[PDB]
Amino acid sequence: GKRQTEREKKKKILAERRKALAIDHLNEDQLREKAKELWQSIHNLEAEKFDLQEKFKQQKYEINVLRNRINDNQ
Amino acid sequence: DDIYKAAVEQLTEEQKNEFKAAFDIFVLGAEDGCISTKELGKVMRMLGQNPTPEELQEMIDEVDEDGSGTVDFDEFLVMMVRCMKDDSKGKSEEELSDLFRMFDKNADGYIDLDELKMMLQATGETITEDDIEELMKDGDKNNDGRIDYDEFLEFMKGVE
Amino acid sequence: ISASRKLQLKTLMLQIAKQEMEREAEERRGEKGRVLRTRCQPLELDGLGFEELQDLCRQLHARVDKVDEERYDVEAKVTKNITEIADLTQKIYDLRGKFKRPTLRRVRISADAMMQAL
Amino acid sequence: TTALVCDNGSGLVKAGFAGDDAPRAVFPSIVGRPRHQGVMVGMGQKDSYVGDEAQSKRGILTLKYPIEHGIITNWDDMEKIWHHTFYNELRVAPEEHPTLLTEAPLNPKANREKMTQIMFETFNVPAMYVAIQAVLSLYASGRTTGIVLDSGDGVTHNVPIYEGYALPHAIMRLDLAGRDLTDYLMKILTERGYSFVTTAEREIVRDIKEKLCYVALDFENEMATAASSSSLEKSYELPDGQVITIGNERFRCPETLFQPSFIGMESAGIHETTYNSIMKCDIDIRKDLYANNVLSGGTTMYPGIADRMQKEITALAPSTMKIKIIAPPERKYSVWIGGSILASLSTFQQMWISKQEYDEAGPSIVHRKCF
Amino acid sequence: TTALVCDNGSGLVKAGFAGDDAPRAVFPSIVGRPRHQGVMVGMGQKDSYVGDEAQSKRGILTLKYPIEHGIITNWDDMEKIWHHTFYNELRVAPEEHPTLLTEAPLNPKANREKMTQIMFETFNVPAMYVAIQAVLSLYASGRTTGIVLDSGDGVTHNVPIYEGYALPHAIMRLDLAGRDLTDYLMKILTERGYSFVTTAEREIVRDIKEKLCYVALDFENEMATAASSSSLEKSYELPDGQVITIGNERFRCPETLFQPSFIGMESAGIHETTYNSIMKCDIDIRKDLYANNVLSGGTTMYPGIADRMQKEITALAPSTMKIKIIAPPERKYSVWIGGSILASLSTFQQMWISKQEYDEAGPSIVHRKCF
Ligand SMILES: Nc1ncnc2c1ncn2[C@@H]1O[C@H](COP(=O)(O)OP(=O)(O)O)[C@@H](O)[C@H]1O
Ligand SMILES: Nc1ncnc2c1ncn2[C@@H]1O[C@H](COP(=O)(O)OP(=O)(O)O)[C@@H](O)[C@H]1O
Ligand SMILES: [Mg+2]
Ligand SMILES: [Mg+2]
Repeated sequence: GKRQTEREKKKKILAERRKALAIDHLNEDQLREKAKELWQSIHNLEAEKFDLQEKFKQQKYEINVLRNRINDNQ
Repeated sequence: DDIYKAAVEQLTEEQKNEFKAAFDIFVLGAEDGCISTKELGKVMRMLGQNPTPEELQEMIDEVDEDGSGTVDFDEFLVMMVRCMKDDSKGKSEEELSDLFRMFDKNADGYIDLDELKMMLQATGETITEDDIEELMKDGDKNNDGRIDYDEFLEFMKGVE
Repeated sequence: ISASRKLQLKTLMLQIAKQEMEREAEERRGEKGRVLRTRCQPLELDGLGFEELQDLCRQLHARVDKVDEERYDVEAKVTKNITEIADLTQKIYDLRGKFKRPTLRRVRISADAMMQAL
Repeated sequence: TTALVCDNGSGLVKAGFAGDDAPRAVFPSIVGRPRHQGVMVGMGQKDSYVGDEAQSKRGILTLKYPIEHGIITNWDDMEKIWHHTFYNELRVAPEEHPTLLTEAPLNPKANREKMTQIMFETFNVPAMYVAIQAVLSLYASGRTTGIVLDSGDGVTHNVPIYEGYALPHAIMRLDLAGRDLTDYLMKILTERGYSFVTTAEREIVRDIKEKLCYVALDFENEMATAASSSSLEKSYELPDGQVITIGNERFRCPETLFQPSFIGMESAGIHETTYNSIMKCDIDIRKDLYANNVLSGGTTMYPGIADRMQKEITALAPSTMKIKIIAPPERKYSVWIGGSILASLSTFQQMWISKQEYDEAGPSIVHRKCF
Repeated sequence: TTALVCDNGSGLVKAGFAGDDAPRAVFPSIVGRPRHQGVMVGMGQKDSYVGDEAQSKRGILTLKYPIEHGIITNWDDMEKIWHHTFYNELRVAPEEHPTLLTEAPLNPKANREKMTQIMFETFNVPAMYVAIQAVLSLYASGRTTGIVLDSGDGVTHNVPIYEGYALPHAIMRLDLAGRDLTDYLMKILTERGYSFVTTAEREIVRDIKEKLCYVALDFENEMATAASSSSLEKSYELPDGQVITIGNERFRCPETLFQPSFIGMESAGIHETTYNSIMKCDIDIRKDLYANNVLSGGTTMYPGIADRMQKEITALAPSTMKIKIIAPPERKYSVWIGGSILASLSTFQQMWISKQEYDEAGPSIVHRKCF
């Protein structure tokens, strides 16, 4: 439904999620620290997305339940 | 005794002392403490929060059925715990929804009698023909082919 | 059968179901944690040159932005789920409100105390 | 803050804060100037006793209601009544409280506009909203459909509602109400010798009507029984002694509701204007209206009316439909309970007529979107 | 994955997954906005009730069909109907399912092109295919020849087919159908006193037509019998009581099919357009078409039509040929059963209009090889 607006919102949010940092301005220990930090960040990403999947599954089951009970009226 | 002692703790030892003082207020007094049976109606008259006829019927079923003419301390506290508001408000709507979803292992949008039997026997309780069939008469009010959502949502109203 | 006995059996069943739900929630939490551990691969940064480590970090960040895109997609989906849940709740409340409009109020606030003022 | 749910009515002003079960202060709406001369000096005699104070000094006053039939005929007295209600019966200044007045259907516009202008200029409320007296009575019953017959003391109106959609072409407003029944009772009491004339004695006749009269299930049989036996004659003690005995005046006073030809009115009774109001509705919602007929208002408190009305409608209606008459025990305050419920809603919180809106469009704002 | 066999129709939308026996969800195709004002706040009142929900609140709605005669006259409402069908009656997102719409013969091109454009842009299906409503009804009978008369609710069309080769020059499409019969019944009921005017009461007249009307074997004899005896008068109870008695209106309403001069249409009845459709065919396949005449569609469910039509055709046709009329008991859903069978075929699996093909040629792809 007006996928142009959805794509624009996606672009804005992704720009909000956009992270551009220095890539050649740190030493080896700092570089490894940044790598570990990015690993932890994407690990939190994996955890949050797993939570999102679980909650979506729960929502879908509840939607099925509510739809069944509202159809049970007649 | 577990449910019995839980009800005992419902009217705790402080409440026990308060109601013992009240009992001394409405007891015959100036006696050996032989304990009468009419004191269970005297407390009903004294409190103002008169117990419902269901509680009195339970008392008759439990006591005075043999013409004892007195009430045991255990039976007296049984009646007393039956008058005070030891309510559980029937859990919560979210809690009911969760429990019923777990009961709906088949995800049928309702609870089946086989599901009910399996859930009950998973608790270890002796669920025989005296159960289920009576629960078909008692637990399931609609009996319209299954235990529909509103049927068991309303069935566990104000229960523990 | 006696009402008290049936009520006790119902209470036992509900408590057992709640305990099973809590145990299953513990199982879900542990399983989800372990799977999350498996999703993120171990990092061995020892003895890594500037070029290798920098390229690896850039690849990780590219995958991170890909994860951002996927989370945006599933976020749109979960918002759709929330919207349809709200619509279902609204319709159910509408069906119930054919007879349950005066349900939400508060009565007997302060007038029951004031009696002898006149 | 909390909202003030006032309800002007005609005969009893009922008010109280939103969210309770019963109105805080209920008192007759009469303003009576003294009529004699007065010889004691320094007695502290006021020039007008309003509200419940003038029901105790009514022996030397000339009580006059400021609301005749829903409409307001004497604006100064109504302003005085409102001022009393706010300051002495509730003791809350109106500068810090929204108000929710109530108005009968099909009333003159000027009445409503003047009401909002007074509330915004004199009392200076933050925001006020005017609601139809029948929708509230439907709120209080917890329904969402049904046809409500709100037989107040000023005017009897019959608003049908389905699924929340009011039917504006099916409102049947009839001007017979409790006051005309009081006058007719005062007129038929003269057939035994008791003459009540003074405007103060109208209150005594009202008390007689409230305490003794009842609606007969079948009129002719009661007229025949009261003319042979004497099992109906109930006595009543006036405010000074000299008990009186009411015979078949007991069920003849409230019978005027079902036969308005008694007081010379042409229209049909409250038993037939409900059926006519139903028949104007669409053919597919008549069953629901038949099954959810709601009674409200003070005058519907006569003992035995919920059976007479059901019998009459069952006689008129088709034999298959089920006729059910909802008569809650809290009939008198049904409108105010509904008003409290409506004012307590979150969805309704943005429908108030805010003062800045009134400043921009004048008093004619009430007819606009903010109804 | 599985295919969605939708069937827009005109009067009842029938849908369901391919490979079953009966449609999963069947509901009237009406979209009705509320028409009154609405006074209850927070009741959750929507702006348009579609499908079977608007057949329960029809007392305060203005139902309007989005499909007049096969063609679609109101594209926004049709889009709303499709959205409801996909999301609430089947609960399957269209992003993962092919669709198989159905369309009457000889319909405007723009209708079909707009249909495919909607299905590909708004709902974003993987692939959709449009099929003629009569070939499916021939599939369901398990035949491969025969002339099928698919008298729906919008339009009656008569497609002859032989050995799988359709004859495009012999399709006789006539615009008399169930809706015109409903209007004519509603118009002749006024001869007894019953007046139905509102668009909601058209549904009541439709129910009367479905439950009571039947096709007479011989028209004049029935007209004479109903005018002397009273063995035909069947009564029916309205949605509010007040039973009505239908006399010779019973077989006069569906007689319009065989004499379209009743509603002022010039053309010949469904008994003679079939014979004309046969006679346009070649001289060597007329025997097979005579022997395999197929009935379908809802309106051919009148009790006693499979005998009247056979008698009429036997009167018209040469005396030697055998006339047989196939009238399966599952007539109403015959088109959808055939659609399910066609979508379940392996040979048909490469005829879908794939989305990349639409992206390359635009909506005009439907008229091309992928028909
Ligand atoms: N218990 C009762 N029995 C009979 N009539 C009553 C009773 N209470 C009130 N009334 C009549 O109803 C009138 C009050 O109606 P009310 O509902 O207060 O009117 P309003 O709609 O103006 O508030 C009184 O004038 C009285 O005549
Ligand atoms: N049992 C029945 N008897 C007589 N007429 C019927 C019956 N069922 C349906 N109809 C008529 O057929 C119409 C439905 O036809 P249908 O085949 O659903 O049309 P479509 O081809 O658009 O699906 C209804 O409008 C009704 O008038
Ligand atoms: Mg009133
Ligand atoms: Mg069709």
